[PDB]
Amino acid sequence: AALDPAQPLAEAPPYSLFEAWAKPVQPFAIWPGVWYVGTENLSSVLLTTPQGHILIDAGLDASAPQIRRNIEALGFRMADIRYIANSHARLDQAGGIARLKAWSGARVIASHANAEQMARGGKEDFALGDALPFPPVTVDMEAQDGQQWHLGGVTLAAIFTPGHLPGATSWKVTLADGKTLIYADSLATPGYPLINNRNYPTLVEDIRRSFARLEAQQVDIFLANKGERFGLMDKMARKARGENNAFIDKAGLARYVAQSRAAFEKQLAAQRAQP
Repeated sequence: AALDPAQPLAEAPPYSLFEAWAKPVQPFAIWPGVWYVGTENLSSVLLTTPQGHILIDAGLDASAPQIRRNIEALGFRMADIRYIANSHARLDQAGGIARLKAWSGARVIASHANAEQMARGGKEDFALGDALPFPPVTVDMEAQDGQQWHLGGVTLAAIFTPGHLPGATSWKVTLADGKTLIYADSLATPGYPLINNRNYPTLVEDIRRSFARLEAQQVDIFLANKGERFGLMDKMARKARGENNAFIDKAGLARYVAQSRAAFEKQLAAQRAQP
């Protein structure tokens, strides 16, 4: 939407921060049928199935060739990716979707608000304005909360978790083996003007509802859009060394919400107390 000229914007993080987070890592398996093909801190998760694959998120546009190489290094084909699902429509997660869509022929799945922002190539961000644009994408299938997709025994379900952005979306995956997985979107509000933000007036009520939404979900494997939030690098090394169940963490999601809640309320409390 058009931004209110009376509403101050947050300062975007420097692109150098995303570049550091985009440092490549060797792709690896989180669990049978579940592959990590992202970077050190920008998550991208491939779900493989006998009827095609699902990719969650795509990193920076500059990372697109590396993600394709990671997918190919594991032995899979871009042409077999049927869906690309997006958590939130900023360059850190959607920057490479345009190129990965072109390379795969997949259909992109995203919430309406993420679809609108992706069509704008990241511009008119309620918090960042036009600070960090990326290649525009036309979402093929707009997701609504609770909607489900089925592919070769895998179920992909949208869990709306607004706050980081109005369209921020978490994803619940049910594998054919019965194991469950949540890919949690960010709950962070770095540099955000939180209180009565004219570009996003329901922000704090939304993010508090997103806490409870994720807290009401119980799964086996906790993943997030940012590696640091679920111990990606530590778990990756442990599993390579022999810890098959390194990413099994039934309390992981609840722990993430508790941490995110405490961090958010601490920031909001400081802004509320501003003289």
